[PDB]
Amino acid sequence: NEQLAKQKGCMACHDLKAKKVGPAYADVAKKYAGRKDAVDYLAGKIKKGGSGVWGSVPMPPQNVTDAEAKQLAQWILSIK
Amino acid sequence: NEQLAKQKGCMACHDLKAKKVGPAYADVAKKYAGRKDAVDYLAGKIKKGGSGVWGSVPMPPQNVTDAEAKQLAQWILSIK
Ligand code: HEC
Ligand code: HEC
Repeated sequence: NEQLAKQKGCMACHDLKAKKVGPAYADVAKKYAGRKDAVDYLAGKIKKGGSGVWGSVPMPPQNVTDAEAKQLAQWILSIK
Repeated sequence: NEQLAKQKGCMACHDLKAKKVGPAYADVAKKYAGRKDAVDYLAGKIKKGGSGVWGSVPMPPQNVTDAEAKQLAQWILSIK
């Protein structure tokens, strides 16, 4: 039960629900940092959408310019 | 950049950081609901700890009785 889980400290490491459908950017950065074409790969996913890397729910194509997608990929790849 | 990501709606589906190291319980429930020995499997992971199912960071053995671990597994498996 929930307050049992709270009392035993479990919620220090677990949440009840993933609020968001997409991966946190820091996890995207971890998965791709140190890989050579990740800015092209990420920019393309942001602009055109994709599914199946993290789960079944897809990301729709996003209304960004090629420049904006590239900058967002670069930003995400800099996450510390 | 961050306010670019905010402005383009991205943060409706993504967070900057996964605050917590462990999977959200609703994702644990999804992964195991409809499987026959999941209460024994989960109770055992809660009590004894484990790693590698969701990632590298391990869950330490947790200070619960066998009864408490079973009840927590059952609770988690009921999550809607
Ligand atoms: C970190 C210091 C933890 C605390 C305290 C608790 N949990 Fe945990 N849990 C943690 C991690 C890093 C993981 C993933 C382990 C892995 O294999 O990658 C888990 C996992 C679970 C699970 C799923 C186990 C599985 O094999 O899928 C459950 C059901 C679970 N955790 C429950 C749970 C409970 C009830 C806790 C308090 C008694 C609890 N955890 C504490 C990290 C940590
Ligand atoms: C839901 C309605 C989304 C919004 C709006 C945006 N994102 Fe998204 N994103 C979403 C999902 C469900 C996923 C996982 C897709 C999968 O393959 O399982 C993603 C993924 C990303 C990624 C990683 C792509 C990869 O192949 O690993 C990035 C870099 C990303 N998303 C960024 C991003 C940006 C910058 C957004 C606003 C312009 C954005 N997403 C919106 C869901 C949704």
